[PDB]
Amino acid sequence: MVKKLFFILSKEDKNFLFFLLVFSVFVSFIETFAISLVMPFITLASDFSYFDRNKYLISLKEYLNIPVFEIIVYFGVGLIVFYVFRALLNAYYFHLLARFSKGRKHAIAYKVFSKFLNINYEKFTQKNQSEILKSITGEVYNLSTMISSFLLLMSEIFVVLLLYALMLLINYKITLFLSIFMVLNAFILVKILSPIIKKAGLRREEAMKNFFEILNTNLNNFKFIKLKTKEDGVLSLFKAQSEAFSKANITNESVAAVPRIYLEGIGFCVLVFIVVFLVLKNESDISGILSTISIFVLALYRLMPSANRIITSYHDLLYYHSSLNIIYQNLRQEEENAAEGKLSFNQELKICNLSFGYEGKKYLFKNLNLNIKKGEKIAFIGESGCGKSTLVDLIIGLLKPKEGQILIDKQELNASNAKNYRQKIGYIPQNIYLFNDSIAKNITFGDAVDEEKLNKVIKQANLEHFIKNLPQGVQTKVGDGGSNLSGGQKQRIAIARALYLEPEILVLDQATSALDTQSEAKIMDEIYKISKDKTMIIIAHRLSTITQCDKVYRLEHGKLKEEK
Amino acid sequence: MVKKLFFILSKEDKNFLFFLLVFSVFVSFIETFAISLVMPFITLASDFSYFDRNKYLISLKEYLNIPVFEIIVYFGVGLIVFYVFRALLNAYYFHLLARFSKGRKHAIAYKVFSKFLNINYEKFTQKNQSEILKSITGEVYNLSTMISSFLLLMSEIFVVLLLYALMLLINYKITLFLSIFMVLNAFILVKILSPIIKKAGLRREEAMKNFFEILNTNLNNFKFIKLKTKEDGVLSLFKAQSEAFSKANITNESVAAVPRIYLEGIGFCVLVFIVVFLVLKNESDISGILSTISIFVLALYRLMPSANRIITSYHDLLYYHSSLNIIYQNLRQEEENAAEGKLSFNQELKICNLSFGYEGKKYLFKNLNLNIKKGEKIAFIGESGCGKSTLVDLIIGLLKPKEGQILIDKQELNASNAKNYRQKIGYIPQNIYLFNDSIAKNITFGDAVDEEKLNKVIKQANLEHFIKNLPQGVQTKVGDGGSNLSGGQKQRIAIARALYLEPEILVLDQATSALDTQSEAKIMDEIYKISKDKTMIIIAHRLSTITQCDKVYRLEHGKLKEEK
Ligand SMILES: Nc1ncnc2c1ncn2[C@@H]1O[C@H](COP(=O)(O)OP(=O)(O)OP(O)(O)=S)[C@@H](O)[C@H]1O
Ligand SMILES: Nc1ncnc2c1ncn2[C@@H]1O[C@H](COP(=O)(O)OP(=O)(O)OP(O)(O)=S)[C@@H](O)[C@H]1O
Ligand SMILES: [Mg+2]
Repeated sequence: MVKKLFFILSKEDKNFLFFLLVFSVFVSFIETFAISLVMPFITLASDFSYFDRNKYLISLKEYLNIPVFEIIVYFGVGLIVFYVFRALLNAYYFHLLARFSKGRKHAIAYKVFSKFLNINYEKFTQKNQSEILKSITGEVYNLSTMISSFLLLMSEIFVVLLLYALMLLINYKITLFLSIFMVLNAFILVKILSPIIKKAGLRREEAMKNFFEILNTNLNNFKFIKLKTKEDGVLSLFKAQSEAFSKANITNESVAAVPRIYLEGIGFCVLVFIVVFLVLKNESDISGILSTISIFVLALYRLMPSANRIITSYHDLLYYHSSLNIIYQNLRQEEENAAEGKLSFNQELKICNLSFGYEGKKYLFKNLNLNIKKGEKIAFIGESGCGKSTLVDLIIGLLKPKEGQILIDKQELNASNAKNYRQKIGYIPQNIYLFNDSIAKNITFGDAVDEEKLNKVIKQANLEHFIKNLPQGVQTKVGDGGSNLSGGQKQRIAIARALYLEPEILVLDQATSALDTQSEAKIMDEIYKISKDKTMIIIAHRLSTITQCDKVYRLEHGKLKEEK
Repeated sequence: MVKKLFFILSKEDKNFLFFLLVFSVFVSFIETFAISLVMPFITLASDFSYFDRNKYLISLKEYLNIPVFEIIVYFGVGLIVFYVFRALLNAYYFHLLARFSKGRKHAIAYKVFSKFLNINYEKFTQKNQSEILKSITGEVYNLSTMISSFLLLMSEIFVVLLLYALMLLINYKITLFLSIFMVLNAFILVKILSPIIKKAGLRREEAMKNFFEILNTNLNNFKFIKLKTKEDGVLSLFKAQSEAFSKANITNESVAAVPRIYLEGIGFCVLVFIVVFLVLKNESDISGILSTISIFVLALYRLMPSANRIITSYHDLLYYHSSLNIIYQNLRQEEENAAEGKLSFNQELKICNLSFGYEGKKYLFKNLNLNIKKGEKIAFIGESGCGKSTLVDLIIGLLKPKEGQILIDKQELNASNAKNYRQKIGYIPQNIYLFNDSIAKNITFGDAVDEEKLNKVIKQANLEHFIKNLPQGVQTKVGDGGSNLSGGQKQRIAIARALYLEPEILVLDQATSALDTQSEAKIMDEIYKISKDKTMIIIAHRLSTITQCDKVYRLEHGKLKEEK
C-alpha cells in the first residue's frame, strides 16, 4: 500500500517527501494568512469606525505614533510585501513539487532497468520484452503522476486541517456543524465512486499490457504478416485493446470531473435551503445574520476547491497506484546476480557431475562429466533438441547448474566470480541481433575503438571485401535488427563482434550456418590459426566446421560421450 | 500547425469538435448566468430596500400576485432547480470532453498502426521498430491529452469573450481597465514562458526517442550484454536520457505553475494599489466606492481562472504538440499499398527483365530473366551476400522491381492483385520469430485450428516426437521470439507455419540450416512428396537440400544463369 511506495522511493526520496510535507504545512499557514489578512484590510474602507470598537482592533489607535490617515500605509506596504513573498514562495514550492514528482521518472526508471538487466539469463528467459518496455515506459510515468497526486493530497489535507481549526476559532457552531455535512458528502462521493475507478484502473493496465505485447510481436513478424495478407486481423486485435484502454481513461477523467460539480450543486442547494428556512424563523438576526452568512460563504467558497482536490487525488491514487504501483513492487523484488571475484584459466576446465534442467522441467543432463584443457577446441554434435546450446550456455557464465560445479583451473565458478569469467567468452549466438547503428559499432559493442584491431577483425571475418565497396565504409549503418544486411553478412558481423572481444574461450554455436561451404572454409581457416592459444567450442549440425576440432562429443537421451 | 491537427482528426470527430464548441459556448453562458443570478438573489437580505428603487427591480413588486414575502419562495425554487440543472449540464459536458479527449487515443492509435502495417515491406525495412512503438502509445497519449488542451483553449477564449461582453455593459471603465491590464499580463507571461516550453518539449521528444531505442535494442541483445559484462554502461546510456526526459517534464510543470501564481499575486496587488490610489485622491464621492469594488473583484475572481487556463493551455499546445503532432502528420502521409484483383496460377511464373536495387542503392540484378513453370521446384545458390534472398523477396509479393515485371500465367503481377498473390506464399524465414504463445498458434498464426490439419503439419515437420513427450504438448507456449525452444524446434515450427498456410509456391531460404543432416533429410523427404503439385524455391548454402531440385540457378555480380 504505502509501504510499497516507501520501498520504491530510495532512502533519499523519503527525505525529499518529508521536506515537502513540512514545506506544505508552512505554505498552508501562509495561504491561510493571505486569505485571513484579506478581511482586516478590506474592513478599514468606507467605514473607518472599526478603529473605535472591538477590543482587539481599538488598542492600535492608542499608540498614536501616526494620526488616523497614516495607519493604512503601515498596513498596505506590509500587506503587499507579504503578498509578494506569498507569490515567490508558492512559485518555489510548486517548482519543488515538480522536481520531485516528474523527477521520480528518472529516479525509478533506471532502477527498474537495472533490476531487469541484472537478473539471471534464464530468469529473463521466462520474462516478456513488451511487459518490460511497458514497465520502464508507461508504468513509471503513471507512478510519477501518482507521486504528484499523493503529494498534492497530503498538502491539501494539511491545508484543510488548518482551515478547520481557524474556522473552529470563530463561530465554532457553524464550523463543526458543516464539517460533518461535508465529510458525509465526501463519504458518499467516495463509496459510490471509488469501485468504478479501481475497476477502470485494472481494465486500463491490462489493456495496456495487451496492446504493448501485440504491437511488439506483430512488428517483429511484419514480413510474414504482409505475406499472409492479414494486416487487418492484427489491426482488429489492436483495436480491441485500444478501445479498452481509452474507455477506461474516459471513465477516469469523467469521474474526476464529477466531484467539483457535486459539491457545487449540493452546497448551493443547501445554502438556498438554509436561507429559505431562515426567512421565517431565524436563529440569528440583525448584525448576527451578517456575520454568520458572510463568514459562512467566505469559508465555504475557500474550502470547496481544497475538498474537490482531496477527493480527486485519492481517486487518482486508486486509478493508477493500485493497479500499477504493484507492477513496480513486484519488479524491484527480483533475483539479482552479484559479486566481483576474478578467476584464472591456464590449464583446464572441468565440468563434473553437472545435472541441469529448467526452472520446472525434466533434466537434460543428470551428472554428466567433461573437461576441456586450455586450447582443446572441442565440439558438441547431436540431434536438434537434445540440449547442446543449453550445455554451452551452462559452461559459460549463464545458467547456474543444479548439482555439479564447473571448475576453472580446479576452482568453482559461482556468482562470486562469474562476472570476470563471463568477461572471457566470445559467443556468436546462432540467431543474432544487431542494433541499428554503424558496422563499427556492434563489432566493438561500444567499448573503445582500436582501429587496427577492428581492421584485423574485419579481415579475419573476411568482411574486408564487404565494407570496402560500401559507400560509407565501416561507418555504414545496419538497419533495425540487421535487416539491411544479408544473412551471411549478419553472421560475419557476429563472428567479428566476438573476435573484437578478445578470446580466452570462443564459442561458435552455428556461427557458419548462414555462410556457404567456401566462405565458411575461409573463416574457419583464419580462426583455427589464431585459436591455438585459447580454447574454443564449435557447435555445428553440418560437418566440415568440425574438421579441426580435436575431440568430438555427442549428447544423447543420456549424458554425452566422446567420439572419433 | 492547425491544418495538421485537422488532418489527424477524421471527418467525424471534426464535426464532434464543432458540436463541442457549441456545447462549451452554452456551458459558458449558463456558468456566467449562475453567478450573475446569485447577485440579485443575495441583494434581498439584510436591507429589503431594493424592491422600491432602481427602475428594473421595482417593476415586479406590485405585480400583486403575492404580498412580497411570498416572492422569495418562488425565486428560491427557481434557484434550486437552476443550480441542480447547472450541476447536471456540467456533468454531461465534462463527460463529453473526457470521452472525446481521452477517446482520441483509440481511433488515432489504430489509424497509425494501420498505416505502419500497410507500408511496402522495404519502406518498413527502413524504419526503426522502437520509434514505431513510441509513435503508437507515447505520442498518441501525448496527442490525446493535448487535443483536450486545444479544446479547453477554445472554450475558455469563448467564455472570456462573452464575459468581457457582460463587463462592457455593467461598469464599463474598470472593464476596459482590467481588459488592458490582464491582456498585457497574459501577453508578457506568454512571451516569456513559451520559448522555455518549446525548447523543453523538443528536448522531451528527443530524449524519449533515444530512450526507447536503448531499451529495445539492449533488451534484444540481453544475452550478449550479460556475456560481455557491459550490463551497466547500457544502464548509463539509459540514465542519461531518463534524466534528460525527467528534467524536461520538470520544466513543463514548474512553468505551467507560474501563470496562476503571477496572476493571483498581481491581482491582489491591483486591488490594494487601486484602493491606496483611491484613499487620498478619489475619483468617486459617496457613490461607486462599493459598486465598483464588489462587481469588479467578483468578476476578476472569475477571469483569473480562465486566464490562467488559456495561458497554460496554449503552453501545453507548445510543449507536446510541436513535439509529436508533427510526428503524427508525418506518420499519416505515408506510402500504403492497395490491390484487390485476383491471380490464377496454373501454368508458368515468368519473371522477365527484372531490375532491382534498394530504394537508394546500386543495382543487384539489372534485367535478369527467369520463368518458373508451375510445380518446377527450382533453387538458388550463390555466395554469401550476392542477393538471392532479394530475388526471392521479389518473386513473392513484397519488393517492387525497378524495371522488371514478373508475370503469373502471363499476367502482370502488380499492386492490383499482389494481395491475392501473397496469399499463395508459404515463406519459412531464415531467422524465425515465434511469438510467445501456444505451439499451435505460430503454426496456425491465428487462423482458427483444424485438428487433423494441425497434426498432419506437425508430423510433416517431424516435430511430433517433440510435442508428444511435452507436458502440455501442442499447447506448450513457445517463449518470447521462440526463446524457450531450440533453433531446430523453431525452424520446424516455421516449416509448419508455411505448410499450414496451404501451398501454391513454397519458398524456403535456408529452412533447414539449423537442423542436422538426418532431420533435414527427414523434412525435405516429407516435403518433396507433397510439393509435386505446387512449385517451390529452395535457397540453401549447404548441398544435399538441393538434391531433388530440378533446375538450380546461380547468382553473380551480373545476372543469374542456369547450372547443371
Ligand atoms: N533489408 C535490406 N535493405 C536494404 N538493402 C538490403 C537489405 N537486404 C539486403 N540488402 C542488400 O542486398 C545485398 C544482399 O542482400 P541479401 O539478399 O540479404 O543477400 P543474400 O545473398 O540473399 O543472403 P545470403 O548472404 O545468401 S544468407 C546486400 O549487399 C545489401 O546491400
Ligand atoms: N531459454 C529456454 N527456456 C526454457 N527452455 C529451454 C530454453 N532453451 C532451451 N530450452 C529447452 O531445452 C532443450 C534444449 O534446448 P537447446 O539448448 O536450444 O537445444 P539445442 O541442442 O541447442 O538445439 P539445436 O537446434 O541443436 S541449436 C529444448 O528441448 C528446450 O525445450
Ligand atoms: Mg538471404
